[PDB]
This record gives sequence, structure tokens and C-alpha cells, in this order.
Amino acid sequence: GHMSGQRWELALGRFWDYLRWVQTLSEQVQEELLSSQVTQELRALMDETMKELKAYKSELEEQLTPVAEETRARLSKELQAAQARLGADMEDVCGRLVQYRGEVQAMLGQSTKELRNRLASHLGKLQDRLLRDADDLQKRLAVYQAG
Repeated sequence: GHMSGQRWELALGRFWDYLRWVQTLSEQVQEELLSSQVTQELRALMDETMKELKAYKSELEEQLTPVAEETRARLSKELQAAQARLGADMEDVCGRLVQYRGEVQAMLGQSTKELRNRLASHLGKLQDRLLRDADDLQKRLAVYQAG
């Protein structure tokens, strides 16, 4: 909820805004989930978010003068843990939609009514994990810049 207005927080928003369109499961989504256009574009947004985040952490790892270099070792790892957590959440969303592309054609197709219901709940859980871990990453960034 509290963004610092960086390039990564927003490529993240471009990823999250795309997932909201997928969760509507409209005809265009039902059509585009059969193909790989969604997963290709979601992978692009995931990679774009992680490269901007990587460049942001690099700029932050060279800030105010230290006294003895490190109180950052513990803080830099907890920040790296949150960075890897965010990327793992975005991989889980892509991996789930890849399974759905095959599940909609498993044994030449399955019941899409129950199939879209299980996917919608699973996407909602992944979305809630992505939103919370994005806020935790912001907390780890603030702690890192502070001490």
C-alpha cells in the first residue's frame, strides 16, 4: 500500500494489473489461456520486475558511510530473502497458468466450470501472497536503508 515510487514497484504493478485481467476469466481470457500469450506476457512482466528490483538493490547497497562497513550483512540477506520471495511468487502464478493450459486439454479437455473455479481460488491465494510479500519487501528495503 505504501510505495516509494520506484521503477520496480511499478513493473510489479504492471504484473499485478495483468493478473487481475486473468482472474476475470472472460472469453478473451478463456481464449488466451488456451494459448501461451498470457504466460509469455506474464513472464515478460516478471522478468522486467526482477531486473528493475535487482538494479534498485544494487544502488541501495552503496549508500551512507558506514562505521566498520557492516551492520548490513543480516539486513542484506533478509532483503535478498524478500527479493527471492517476490520472484518465487511470480513464478508460482506463471506455473499455475501453465498447468491450466494443459488441464483445459487434459484427456482432450476437462470440465472448465470446476476447472475455472479451482484456478480462481488458487490465483486469489497467489495474489494475496504476492501483495503481502511485496509489502514485506518494502519493509526490508526500509530496514536496510535505515539499519
